Amino acid sequence: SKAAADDFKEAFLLFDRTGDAKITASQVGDIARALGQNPTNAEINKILGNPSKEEMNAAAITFEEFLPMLQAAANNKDQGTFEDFVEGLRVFDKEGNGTVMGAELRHVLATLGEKMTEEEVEELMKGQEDSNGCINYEAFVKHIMSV
Amino acid sequence: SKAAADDFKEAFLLFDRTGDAKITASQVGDIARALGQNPTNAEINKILGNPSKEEMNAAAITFEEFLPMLQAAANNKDQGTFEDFVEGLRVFDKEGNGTVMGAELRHVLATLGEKMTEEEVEELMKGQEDSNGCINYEAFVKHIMSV
Amino acid sequence: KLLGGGDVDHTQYAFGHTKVFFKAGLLGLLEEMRDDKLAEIITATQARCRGFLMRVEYRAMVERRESIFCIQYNVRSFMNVKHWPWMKLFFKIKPLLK
Amino acid sequence: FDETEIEDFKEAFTVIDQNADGIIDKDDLRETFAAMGRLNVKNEELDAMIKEASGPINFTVFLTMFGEKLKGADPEDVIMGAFKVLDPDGKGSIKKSFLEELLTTGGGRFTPEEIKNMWAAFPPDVAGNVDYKNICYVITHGEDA
Amino acid sequence: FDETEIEDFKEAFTVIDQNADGIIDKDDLRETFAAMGRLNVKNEELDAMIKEASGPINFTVFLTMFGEKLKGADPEDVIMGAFKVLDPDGKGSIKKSFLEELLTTGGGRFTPEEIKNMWAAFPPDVAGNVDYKNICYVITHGEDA
Repeated sequence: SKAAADDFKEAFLLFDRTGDAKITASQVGDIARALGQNPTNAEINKILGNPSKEEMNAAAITFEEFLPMLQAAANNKDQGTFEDFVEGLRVFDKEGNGTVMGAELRHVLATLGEKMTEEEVEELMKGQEDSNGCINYEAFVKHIMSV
Repeated sequence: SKAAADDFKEAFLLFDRTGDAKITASQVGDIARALGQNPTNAEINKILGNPSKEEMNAAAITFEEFLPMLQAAANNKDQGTFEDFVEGLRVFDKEGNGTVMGAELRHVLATLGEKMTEEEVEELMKGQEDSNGCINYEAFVKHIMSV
Repeated sequence: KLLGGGDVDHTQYAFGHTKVFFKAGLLGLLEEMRDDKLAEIITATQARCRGFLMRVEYRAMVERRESIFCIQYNVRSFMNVKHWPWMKLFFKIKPLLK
Repeated sequence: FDETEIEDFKEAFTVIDQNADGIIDKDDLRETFAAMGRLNVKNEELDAMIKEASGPINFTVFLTMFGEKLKGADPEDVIMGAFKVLDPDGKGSIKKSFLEELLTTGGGRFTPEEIKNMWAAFPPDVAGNVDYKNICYVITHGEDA
Repeated sequence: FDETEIEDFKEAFTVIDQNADGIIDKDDLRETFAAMGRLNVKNEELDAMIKEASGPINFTVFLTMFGEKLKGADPEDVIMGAFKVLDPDGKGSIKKSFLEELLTTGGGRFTPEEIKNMWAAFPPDVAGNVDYKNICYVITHGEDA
């Protein structure tokens, strides 16, 4: 709305590697996340196809399509409730203390639903899981929502 | 035709070591390749013999024979299709990734058909094959068609 | 692995646990046709290679161009010099230096 | 001529010019040879060294005389550069017949007869093309080390 | 610009300004090159160095010209700082493919083509990303050491 945030246009100049002021359709998922929006990858996929837009063939972009797609994704930020994120992992391990065994969270984050690479899974556990093999998800989900 | 390319005559002065403006019949194969023509060595051999020309005895040349032999070889450049070069090596190794094991390509290029020396085989693999012993022929055939 | 080479019909045969199977005189006929067809396919694929093979030789020959010269001239010097008073002198003396 | 090689010739010029006036005369040649152990150095050897110059041996006349005799002189690091390109896998001294074929077949300076003279004081390994490195030493500083 | 780097440029300014008046003219450039061994230094090379300035080469004009060409110049201790963070376990030179992937995937300055130029004079180890340290040397002081 501007509140006209012109820093979204300045961040589009940091993600366009050619400097022509266009951003390919394959970068739009990760740049919506870097502007403070977490649409799921199936949602980013649907919307695209919904608009008869094929992410399979070469793509370019213009700021005039990327701005309204970020504004259509911005209504879905009401789905980001931290009660359900901590209660999900509280149902994932027994006893009254928030600890996932290391390999349980790593294999679930790579193979269940939207596949996260094991390189990204190791980069999200690095520091929050110590050598006991127990990830405290009270501080883990706190630090994941700090970015 | 000239398009009269007079640089073919200037390249004949770079390959004639005596400066008399003649190039021996044994150099004509490699100089057709250096002018942008890839006739196979049996083809260069046949044509020669076809014309009752013996590459076994001393030979000289004149520009007036080398020009029409380069123009007779220039029609055969329609045989250089890169689909069949990459599909040849794709049938040469299993799995869905373009990698020949090092020694498979080296022994096939030296002993199968027109014998390439192992010195030339090592000079064609140098840089494209790393220490894993796997030659990626997608980039290997790309760089071989860059010259 | 062997059958890898040859301008032969890669059809006409068939392998199995204890032996290869081979056609003649029909399958024999087939192969033959096939054989010719690879000379084509092959003969043409050879060429480029051959071509290309030498094309890399030129890139090396050329690189080498000067490194030789350097080597070339460089030696010659010495052959001339090594017999020169002044140079022997420098030689015995070259060490006392720092 | 790299600048450290010119500083080495300036230090050799100062050790032969024992009068320190900037011009090496025949007395400096004889007194430098006598300080190296040459008690019998003839005057005809000193006259043949001075007969290679058109004037007195000052620093620039000594540099131009050495320049004109060393027109293909190569420092040890550039000779080992070229021998590392001839042995691109490192460590190994290259074969005798490979250096004989590549000297001849590339250039006229690598003709055989000259290759027999290369083997002739540059011993076997050196001559053969197997060792390496001792030949770079004796091309920058002559005689057996 | 750290102050010891500015004192190094003040010492280089005094070695090229052999008249010691504070302004490097074309005669100072030619006499510094002749004292390094350049007897054939053309006047067009001296004119191209003076054509990079809008005025006489005093100490602040030499510092602003070097500042504008070295806008990403990094001292050896900060380059080794960043390479110790890339190899956080110490001692080991980092892999060739790890530096190619991390240069590209983080930044546009680490794009490949540029990575082929990095391997191209920064040799293998350096290029590969295995050794380390020789590249910090040649980024603060160029040419082969």
